Amino acid sequence: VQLQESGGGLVQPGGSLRLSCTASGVTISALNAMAMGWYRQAPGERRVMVAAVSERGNAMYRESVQGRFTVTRDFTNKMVSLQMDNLKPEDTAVYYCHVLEDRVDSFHDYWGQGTQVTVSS
Amino acid sequence: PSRLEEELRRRLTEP
Repeated sequence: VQLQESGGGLVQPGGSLRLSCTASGVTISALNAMAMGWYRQAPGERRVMVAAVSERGNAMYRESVQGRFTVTRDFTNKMVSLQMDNLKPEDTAVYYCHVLEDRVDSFHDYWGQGTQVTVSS
Repeated sequence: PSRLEEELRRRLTEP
């Protein structure tokens, strides 16, 4: 699974930004059984998961972003998107597209490139 | 919840 993010950059506090991500090198049927989502990392923190759409189509969120961030998945077109509304300075981070594969005995992480999001007055 | 969804819940609460 190859992942590529589009969007990022500078936004004012309270503003909106959309990130998108396309998966390639995977069939629709294979990717259907995987989760798709988003991680973020600021310098001096670990990468932590902020939102995902499960293989059953269920959106799930970190409490700090619920209500403000909306994650959507296009199963047919192998895409996941993060609509970020009411952004705050503490949302400033590199955001990674992510796919989670169940390999039965373990899970496998597929990672995008990361895209910087910067929230500045 | 599925196996993936239980694993997603764990990851989404990791500080």
